[PDB]
Amino acid sequence: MFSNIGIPGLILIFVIALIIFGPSKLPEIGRAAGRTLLEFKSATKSLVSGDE
Repeated sequence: MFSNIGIPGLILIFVIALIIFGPSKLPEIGRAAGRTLLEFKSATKSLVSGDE
């Protein structure tokens, strides 16, 4: 039924999101967040290090 579709069915749904969002919008967010997240781990390293 709707469970036997698996991923093949996901693409159809995903497209519904693309029309409203766009395939050039999801990658843009990841990249943008990518920079924000990148600095996150660096800040964390200082919390765990708690030393030189």
